[PDB]
Amino acid sequence: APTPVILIVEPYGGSIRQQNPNLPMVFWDDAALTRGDGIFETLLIRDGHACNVRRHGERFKASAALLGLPEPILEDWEKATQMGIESWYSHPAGEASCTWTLSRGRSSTGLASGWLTITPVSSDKLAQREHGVSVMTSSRFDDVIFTDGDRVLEGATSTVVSFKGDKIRTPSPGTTQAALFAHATEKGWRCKEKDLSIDDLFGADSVWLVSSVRGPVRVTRLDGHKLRKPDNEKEIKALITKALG
Amino acid sequence: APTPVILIVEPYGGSIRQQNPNLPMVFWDDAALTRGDGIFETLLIRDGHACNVRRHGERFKASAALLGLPEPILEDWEKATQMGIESWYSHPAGEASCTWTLSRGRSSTGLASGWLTITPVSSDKLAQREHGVSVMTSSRFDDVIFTDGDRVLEGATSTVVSFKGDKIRTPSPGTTQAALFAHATEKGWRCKEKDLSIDDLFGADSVWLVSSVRGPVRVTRLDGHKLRKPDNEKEIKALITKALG
Repeated sequence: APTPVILIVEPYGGSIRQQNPNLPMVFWDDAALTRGDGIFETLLIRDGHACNVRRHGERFKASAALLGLPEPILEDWEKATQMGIESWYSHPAGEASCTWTLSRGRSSTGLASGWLTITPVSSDKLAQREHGVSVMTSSRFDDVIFTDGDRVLEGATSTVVSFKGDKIRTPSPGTTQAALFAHATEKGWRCKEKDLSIDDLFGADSVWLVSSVRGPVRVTRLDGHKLRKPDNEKEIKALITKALG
Repeated sequence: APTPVILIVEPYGGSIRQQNPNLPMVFWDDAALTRGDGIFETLLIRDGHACNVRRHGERFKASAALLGLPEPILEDWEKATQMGIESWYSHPAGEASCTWTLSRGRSSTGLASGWLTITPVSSDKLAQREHGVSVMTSSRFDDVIFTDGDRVLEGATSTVVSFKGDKIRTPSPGTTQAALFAHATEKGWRCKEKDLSIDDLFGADSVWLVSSVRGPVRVTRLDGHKLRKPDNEKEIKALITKALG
């Protein structure tokens, strides 16, 4: 069992400190504990770097602006992430999950609280990369695809992606879609958002759930029935993994 | 500025420990920090006791059952609260606010996290007890009364209570309404839930916002206009304060 790496990221250009995972870290009056404002952003770590860091950085800033939190200084968050990555791989280490957390902070100090955690990618996610997910359709083993009757919305914590020939389609609503469409378009794929239906999913060459850390997982079941197997499955798995890298 | 009193309440009949408010308390992998399940219940402290503790206890258990959290052992929570109260008044002291927090706990241990905090009733709440609240009507200085057109729903963090003669009325949907109706009925008041309208509020003798800690506050403004002043205002303030005591 690998040891998690935890770093405290002080706001307003403050210190970056290592946190012992076996000691407490958050105070009683932190907004994170008192139903106050907090945001998070989760990134994949592979081979000495944080993946798709610029898009994750932009989204973390947008989340902070929405809640009226102090604007995160991305240079500090990215520097702390890299220090955490170097500590993680200096031991002894495979892919990791990095979550950035920012809260409004302690009510007694008025300073935001920020930290990141680096942990191994779960065995559940690695197995699903190789074997797939059983999906459940629901109004607005082991995921949920939200629907509005026949219309497809999104995965529980992921983006639905369908493939048909050289066409890539996603439902009309993220960091996943932007990275996938930018890389897939460069490779000749024809990408577009569409008002997807359940029939479109049953008629597609393949249906996938895609997210930053779990990466691409094939949808083998949607309430039932075997969703076929494409001749280009290996190529698609490599395409999406590279796009999110 | 009084020192907060914090106690850790271990689940499954574990230890009750004092927490230093100036030292960290919560670990990185607690459900309270990782968007996991947590509940809270807030109680008023006055003259050596927790007010309306049985009803707060019942609600805390109902909240835990809803989220599938381990059933709180109320004897342990009430004993820890009393220890906290005794520490609070042994110094060095007026009314206090006590919040019970229960989370699913650390993912690495599988044991729920529980703690309580005792802090002074805020000066904002004490001033509003004496001077009132300016209310805003909104769809589903300084509060919000939710509405559905002309229908009255509830306060932002309180119960709307109207008075007209010997009649007490609340909107049809809590610990506040049950304590108020039980005590007011014993004193001859005629209590009922009703599909209240904005017109009912403008036509009432008085309109109040009532909650466990702030207690009864008069509604002097609802988007505008002076909401009169009853001859029995002193009596009503005493009635509701006693009901919630």
